[PDB]
Amino acid sequence: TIARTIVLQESIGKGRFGEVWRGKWRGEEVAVKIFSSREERSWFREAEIYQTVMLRHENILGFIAADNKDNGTWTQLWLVSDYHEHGSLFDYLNRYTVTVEGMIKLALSTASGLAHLHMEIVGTQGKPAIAHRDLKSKNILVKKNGTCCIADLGLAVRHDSATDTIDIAPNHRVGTKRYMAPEVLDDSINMKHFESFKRADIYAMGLVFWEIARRCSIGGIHEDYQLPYYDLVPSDPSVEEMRKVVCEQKLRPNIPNRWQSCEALRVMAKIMRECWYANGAARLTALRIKKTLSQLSQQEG
Ligand SMILES: Cc1cccc(-c2nn3c(c2-c2ccc(F)cc2)CCC3)n1
Repeated sequence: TIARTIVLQESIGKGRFGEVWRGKWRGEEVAVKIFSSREERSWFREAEIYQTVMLRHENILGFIAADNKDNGTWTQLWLVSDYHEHGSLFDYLNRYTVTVEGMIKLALSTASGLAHLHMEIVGTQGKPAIAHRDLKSKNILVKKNGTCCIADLGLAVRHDSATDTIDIAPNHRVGTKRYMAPEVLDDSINMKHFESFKRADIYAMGLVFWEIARRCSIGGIHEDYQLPYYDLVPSDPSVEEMRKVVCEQKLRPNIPNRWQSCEALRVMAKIMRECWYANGAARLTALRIKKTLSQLSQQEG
């Protein structure tokens, strides 16, 4: 009933694990991720994540439905969600410079979304803790109200606190190399301990916060948009190239010293550093980050 009544209007998507389209359903705009029939396991798994869990949160992409929109010629697997005109945080930071307020809004909402993911809720109608495993600016969408919501949950892992096991994901491809955490790059991560996954998400979130801050325009001064490590790796960096920069040279994105001439940028800078430790146990928790960002939020207004 759902997919059959949706009319596709334009391609507003990427191309790595399926394709996105802007659509029209009963007069409203909606986003649709179409997977081919062969790409069926990534489709189910992503649908499984958005569904099997109590993942309703304003900072997580509003999932609408999964529909085996079957064609007698070639089926076609649809994933439907809320549509966001602004597009990715990545697109956003490339087009606009942000205010101190706009920056806190972006960073805080991203942190709450991950915090909501990472947060377990044991019991009757609970919610298992979940790790993203592919957080980056292109997987975060900015809403019309200046806030963000996390997207692309196709590679997430869910934690079964009961048996302490991890509900692995069915697919043939890990995450984005550029954002891979230190442990992941040198392949020293204990992929059997859930906490490790959450720790990897924080590091990546730290890189995203850098991307936002860099675009915070104050007194007309700001840097142009850049992806983390733009000054150290080529485009589409290989694992080997990222490991040498991050693990052997122990390098992280550069932090302008000017970011201390502002209370907010000072806090952000502090958070970034604390997400970039090579020792995952030392990194901040998403919840913690939300709290300090929340406090800094109340002070600014
Ligand atoms: C679950 C689901 C359903 C439909 C699309 C998507 C979806 N997955 N991804 C993006 C969107 C997206 C969402 C809204 C929009 F306006 C444009 C793109 C961007 C990067 C990965 N995810």
